[PDB]
Amino acid sequence: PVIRKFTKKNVARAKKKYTPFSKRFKSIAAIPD
DNA sequence: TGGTTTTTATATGTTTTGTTATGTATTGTTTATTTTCCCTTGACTGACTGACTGACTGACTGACTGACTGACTGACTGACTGTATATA
Repeated sequence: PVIRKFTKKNVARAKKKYTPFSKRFKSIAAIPD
């Protein structure tokens, strides 16, 4: 029923992440080398 | 435990509105010069109206005039009173 007011389909979205490394150890002691 | 949905970050697209610099044309600024009729300056012109010359008829003193009024005085008529006259 809805209509998008303007289309982007030839987009090529890149599979790249927004979570930095700062948020996959969660502590100073929690980090490997 | 385990699969699914909802929101968000990044990335891009869309549209409206407002900012700044500029080159060309119009018009203003200053200064010098000539013409136009409005506004001062003034004698001429025409009616005006103050002092001087005429004048005109009502007011108070000159009392006047003349009839009338007021005191005096004699004339006269009525009331008072004596001389007189008559009778017992």
